[PDB]
Amino acid sequence: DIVADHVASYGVNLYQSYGPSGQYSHEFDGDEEFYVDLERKETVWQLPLFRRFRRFDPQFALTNIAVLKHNLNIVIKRSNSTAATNEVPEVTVFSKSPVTLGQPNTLICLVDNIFPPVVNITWLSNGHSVTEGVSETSFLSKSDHSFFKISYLTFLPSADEIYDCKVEHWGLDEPLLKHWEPEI
Amino acid sequence: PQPEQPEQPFPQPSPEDFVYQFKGMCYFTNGTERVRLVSRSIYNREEIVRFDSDVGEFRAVTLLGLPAAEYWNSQKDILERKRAAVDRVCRHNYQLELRTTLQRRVEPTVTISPSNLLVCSVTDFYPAQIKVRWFRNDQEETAGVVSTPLIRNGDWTFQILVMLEMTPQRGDVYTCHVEHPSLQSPITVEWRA
Repeated sequence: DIVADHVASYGVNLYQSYGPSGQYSHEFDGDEEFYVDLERKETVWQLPLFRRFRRFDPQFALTNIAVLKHNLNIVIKRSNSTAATNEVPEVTVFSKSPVTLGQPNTLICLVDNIFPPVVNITWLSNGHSVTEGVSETSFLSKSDHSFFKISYLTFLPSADEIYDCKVEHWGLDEPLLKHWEPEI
Repeated sequence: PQPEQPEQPFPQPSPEDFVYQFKGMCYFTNGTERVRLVSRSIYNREEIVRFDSDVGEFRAVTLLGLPAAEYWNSQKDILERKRAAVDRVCRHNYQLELRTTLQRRVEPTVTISPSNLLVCSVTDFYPAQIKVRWFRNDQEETAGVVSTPLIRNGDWTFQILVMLEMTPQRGDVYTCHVEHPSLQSPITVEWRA
């Protein structure tokens, strides 16, 4: 319910027991600027624009995240181990641009209302999984404290090939298939 | 003057998962003329503690967050810091912001194609602020115009689709009119029946 011209999270910090896994990123106007790799200890920028005059100390992330571990465990005890409630995810697939049979494009699969931040978004060409030409965003924050993740698949539209966003997440009984075709 | 800054959390003393989040929001209006820093500690989905700079101290929000706050508010040096993170962390990154993100423009690319329905497709643009208009013979149509919500691609680019209803006939010329900051002058695309 807050009005502003631009909203940034100079600190999306996320730590959770399952794993344990965490994430650190900075978002600006609803877009991911970078994420910090928590093993390779490195800032991973999402636009080469930022890799021009700007860096960020990946150590700061690891310090932040190590604290979250500290503070999490404390609140687990304090809460009498109230576990997260597995919500149910909203899934779409659309193209990045108008589709012309024969001319290259990208499928965007948008898995929304994700909680907890644990999910297996995979792609499917004619029902055999594709792993090459894929790439996803990190977890993107939203103001009711769920998340969204977006996976991408570069493809050549042809009246021959048909695609499915297989999304695995505990909120669901079985893995969701959103399915997509070109029009012939 | 070189790197971005962030906000710093604090030490407070079907598989199951426990999640903790910390979001350091900044909130901008009129450039750097109105800036609000919030600081949200979150257990699963429950926001439990918060430092909102329009307030000047920590506050719990669920019972759970109370010890966390009580403690921090006592610690004089933390406030000291957290009070000035709206100048240390928010205004800073907006300056580095003004010089990158907030200068990057991307010209949308307009395409008209059949359903009788008719879809003007505005693909790949940034910033978010766009205005699309249909026209039936140099004459604004609004009653037929039905849009999708704005589509965030999350590769720093947006799209929108903007449909128009038209019972067709010969002669009739339909035109999609798109204005957007990337542009010196508006784009128009016509479709001939």
